[PDB]
Amino acid sequence: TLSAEDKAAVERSKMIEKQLQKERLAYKATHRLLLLGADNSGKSTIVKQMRGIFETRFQVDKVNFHMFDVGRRKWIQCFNDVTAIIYVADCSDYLRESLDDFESIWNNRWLRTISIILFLNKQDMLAEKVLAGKSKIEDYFPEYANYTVPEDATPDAGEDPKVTRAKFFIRDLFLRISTATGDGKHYCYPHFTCAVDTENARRIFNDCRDIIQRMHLKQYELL
Amino acid sequence: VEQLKMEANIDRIKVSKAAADLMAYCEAHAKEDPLLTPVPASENPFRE
Amino acid sequence: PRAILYGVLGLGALLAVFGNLLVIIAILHFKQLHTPTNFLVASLACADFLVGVTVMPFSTVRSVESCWYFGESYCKFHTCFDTSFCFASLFHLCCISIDRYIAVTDPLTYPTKFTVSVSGLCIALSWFFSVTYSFSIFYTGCQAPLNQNWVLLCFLLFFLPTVVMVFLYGRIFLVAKYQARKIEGSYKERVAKRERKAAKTLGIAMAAFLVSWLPYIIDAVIDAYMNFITPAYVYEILVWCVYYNSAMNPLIYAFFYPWFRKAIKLIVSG
Amino acid sequence: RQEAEQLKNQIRDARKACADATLSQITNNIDPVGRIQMRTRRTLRGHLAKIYAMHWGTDSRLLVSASQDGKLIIWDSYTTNKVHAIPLRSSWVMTCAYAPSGNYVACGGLDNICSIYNLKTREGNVRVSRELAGHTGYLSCCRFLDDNQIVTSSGDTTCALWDIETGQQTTTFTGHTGDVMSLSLAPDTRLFVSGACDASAKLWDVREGMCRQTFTGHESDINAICFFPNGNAFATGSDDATCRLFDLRADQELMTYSHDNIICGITSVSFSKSGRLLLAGYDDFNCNVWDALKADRAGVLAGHDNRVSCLGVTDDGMAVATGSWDSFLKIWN
Amino acid sequence: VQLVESGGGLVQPGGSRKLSCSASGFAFSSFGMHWVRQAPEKGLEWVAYISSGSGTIYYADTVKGRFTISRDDPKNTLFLQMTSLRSEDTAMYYCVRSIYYYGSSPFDFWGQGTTLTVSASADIVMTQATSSVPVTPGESVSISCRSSKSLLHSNGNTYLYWFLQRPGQSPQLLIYRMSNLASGVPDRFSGSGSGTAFTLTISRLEAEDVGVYYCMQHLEYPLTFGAGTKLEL
Repeated sequence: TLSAEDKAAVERSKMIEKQLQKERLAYKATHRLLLLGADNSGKSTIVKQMRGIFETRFQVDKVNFHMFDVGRRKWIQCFNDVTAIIYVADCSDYLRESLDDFESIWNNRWLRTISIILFLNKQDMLAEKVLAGKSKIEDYFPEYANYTVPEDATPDAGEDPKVTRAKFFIRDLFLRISTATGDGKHYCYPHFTCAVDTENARRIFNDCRDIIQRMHLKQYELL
Repeated sequence: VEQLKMEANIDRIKVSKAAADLMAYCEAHAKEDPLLTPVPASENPFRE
Repeated sequence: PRAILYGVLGLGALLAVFGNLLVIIAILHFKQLHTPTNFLVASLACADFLVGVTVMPFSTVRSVESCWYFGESYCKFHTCFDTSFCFASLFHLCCISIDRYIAVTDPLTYPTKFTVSVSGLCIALSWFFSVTYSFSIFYTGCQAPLNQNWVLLCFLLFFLPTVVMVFLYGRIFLVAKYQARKIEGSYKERVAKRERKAAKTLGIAMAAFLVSWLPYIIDAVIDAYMNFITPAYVYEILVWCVYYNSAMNPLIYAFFYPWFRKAIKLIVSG
Repeated sequence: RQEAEQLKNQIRDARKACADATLSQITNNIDPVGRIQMRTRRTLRGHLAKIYAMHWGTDSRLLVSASQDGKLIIWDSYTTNKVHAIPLRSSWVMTCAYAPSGNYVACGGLDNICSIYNLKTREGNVRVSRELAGHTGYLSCCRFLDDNQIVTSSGDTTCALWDIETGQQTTTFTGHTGDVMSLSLAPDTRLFVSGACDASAKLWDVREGMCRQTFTGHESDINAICFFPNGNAFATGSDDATCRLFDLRADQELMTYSHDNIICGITSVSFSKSGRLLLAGYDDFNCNVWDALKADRAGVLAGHDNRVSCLGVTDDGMAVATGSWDSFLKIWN
Repeated sequence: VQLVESGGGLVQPGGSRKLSCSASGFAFSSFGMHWVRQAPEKGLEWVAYISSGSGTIYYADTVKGRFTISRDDPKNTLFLQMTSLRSEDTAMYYCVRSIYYYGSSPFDFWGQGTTLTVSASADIVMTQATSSVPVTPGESVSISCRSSKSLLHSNGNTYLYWFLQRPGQSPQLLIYRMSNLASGVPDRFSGSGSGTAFTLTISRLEAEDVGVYYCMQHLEYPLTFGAGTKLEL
């Protein structure tokens, strides 16, 4: 009951469906990363070293990810199918702003159920900042003199205990604000990174290799 | 400033008259509305 | 005496012909289930259905009455097909286990390596090996046991999948060990309320495989080596265990998970 | 400031005087429509990710849909075929327009650009015809007036009426406090209404380009807006789970639609051909139909697994298409 | 849009040939292709058909198993191989392009054609009523055609095509599906029918309306052109 033209119409439609299926496959093996951040955050160096809409198409270990920056209450609805977000915050300069912002992002309705990666950027200039004495960080949060790191610190370099306490107090602030709510829904992954250092890519590779594995384990009913 | 004031000086009419006009337009085309009374399954192209 | 061997022994045929085809229906009909990992389950349900339609209804009363009332025109095929179909089930399980392993030890490239071609390859290889072994061991030459030449090859061919499966499930358990530790932090009641689920889930499957497939082959190997006691009444339960394995084979890997359960509930209902 | 308030107190005072009766009392004698049933007839599959916009055709058989993977697809609504499948340059697109003449298709999104594509070329491909870029926010609606005139409402508090051969703005519209959300043209072609994230709706003028009126009865931002078939009224739907019917000659709110069981916002509002049914999208995996006169529920278009992000009723009123974030378009009769 | 043929000439009986139609100026891979032949003093007949993607092929009942057709999209050229050349295989050939979706215009462009000379069935039948009509400028023409079976389908489509060949040029499409104008044709022409009796009507006549008028059907794939009708001034 199909004419000589309807058959060719349906053949054209099926030839289009082929291509659509070819695209759907490749769309499932790609991981998308929304990039938030503040004005003065050193996101430029990171996106240069990995490379309106600002794009990044880096790949690692035969897997490809696509990073995108925006430019917030209106267009956050779009970004909820991403794997995770690489939040960047400044460290070696005054923070109450940034904490606020972290606290608003972590509780957003369209950004729930998504893990957060958290780079504390530019630590290299925190080493000197506390090397110059004066009033480094204590004037704004009068608890640095009163907070003491435990013996489980295991510093990577151990060049100065002072910078160790300085790092760990702000890291504890961020970790606290992360774990003070959320019902085990998502998890924060903090890191100490600078501008100069080479690899914040593996770090992103090793991360989101744990999130999808955890999801996998929860689906298969063994977690 | 002044523009907003200037702007609010224009012709109006009673609410009941406009509601009656809207009701009249709604009644005027009732018999050409497929979504009110469904068509028998021989005139639409989405049969079956 | 009382036919108490009817009910129990006959609670598997029904469940392998009524609870088994529903898996194929719910795997062909629905849409988010066409996935290389749900083809290796449909194929296994097909093998179990082939067993439960042919062998079990014919061998059930036979084991009860102890007399042959069907003729020798099918007995040959009864030996030829059963050793193909039943073995096929085992040959499926190995592959499924590998599937699970590749989903946990490597979650990024899992869609890019477990494609439909590999699933079809596994199905075809398992079916072909089972049928080739059946047609070369039994067809060429109301039943009789094996000689002292093919038992070694029937033993090694069983031990290889068992070793692969136990190793892979052990590695999966070890991987699930160190991510119930990181998530918590350690609380003793929290690294033990989380570390029990995986143990139970893997133990159920491992037990259902081993406790059903071990005694028959162990007893066969002993008799062949020496001391062939082999009482007539002891050889029926040995084969009924391997038969009844399929009575629950498509309950562990289908009814356990939620989505398959929901599909079955929808299909059984309106 | 005192002069402006003077007027503000006075306009309000002026308006109160205009009202003489409500809508429920007059339309009591109007018998309720009743319960309405529609069933899926087609299910258009092929969109990878969530879809944001759709728009019917003038012939009432072809339609166009836009998704977040960078895909426009033109669908034949009878035989479910796929006439055309066009890839976009920006993966984030919120709007699509299908020309009244059937020759052009329009798209736009975060890219700050509106693209006009030529359909009936002399080959089997669809290529770019025009690239309008004069905004600094995200577009949320663009509509064709003719093959030459297009009106686009943007997030940078501005609505522009363009010219397509040149590619430059011709008439700019300003006056909104927040970013503009939705827009709809009048059947008489002379006027159009706009709605932005300031709980206020504003009429405009095509030729002169001035805000002729302004309506405010909402609490939060308005996500969707559409004209009544007559051309002397329109309706809005906002984030506070409410629909409002606004009038042009009376310059006053007419009627509100809301029930205590709805908490989610409204994303799309559309009218039937006659103007007796109001189809409202939602975020609670639903899509409802209201009696536009008596303000009652008249059925549910349940069947979606996610939020309903776009709605479109055909010109002759024999079908309604509904999109969603589950990436499946549903056609209802 | 330009289709140019290559091949043809004088050949011996029983030999084989290869003709190649090359396309340059449009998207080849979205178009189906046909070959159509014309006798030295007769009308047009259909020879073959190949789809887009090579997923469907048709031949004529006459030469069902003697010719082959194939295309090279990467090379962007289509061709056919011809074997066992009979005495009827002397003609001149064109390659035609078409596209099929909702509302398209098939057979909308014809090639130039090349000549091949050889040395020494339930199908719809179209009848052209008048084989010659005398006309003068500024009057009406009422060309007619008759069909063996009603060409209208259940949906409503008709599948009637009108072609007009000038002396010295390939045919051109004027009307497809009996009622729709072509792209670059004036509004003078019109077409109508009732399933079997089809009419092409011209209101005003100019000096470029001189040539032969052919019909065509597309309902069942073996498709037959028709004798024609000659117009002279």
